[PDB]
Amino acid sequence: KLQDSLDAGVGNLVDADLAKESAKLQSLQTKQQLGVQALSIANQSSSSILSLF
Amino acid sequence: NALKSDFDSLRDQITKAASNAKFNGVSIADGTTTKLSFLANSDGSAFTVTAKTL
Repeated sequence: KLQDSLDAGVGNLVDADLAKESAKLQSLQTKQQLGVQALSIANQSSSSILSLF
Repeated sequence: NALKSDFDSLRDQITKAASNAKFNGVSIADGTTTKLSFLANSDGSAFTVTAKTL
């Protein structure tokens, strides 16, 4: 029983809560796609003034 | 006499059981402390557990 308590305690210290990680994963993948889109938007700034010449 | 001998052996086993009731060096039942205090909130206020000596 003591060995089981020590092993369960190690699990309490280090184990991930995977149900929480699934939500973090979905939101981070959306955030990464939005960041790529935002970088594409920022990349376009130089071409705006080409029309002035 | 046989009953008395069995009784004394079981009595010594109680001492062994109580002394081994430790989780990573701390015990709530071995008599070595009056209480353990665990964190209750982020300010460090305690969650007291009174020791119960076995």
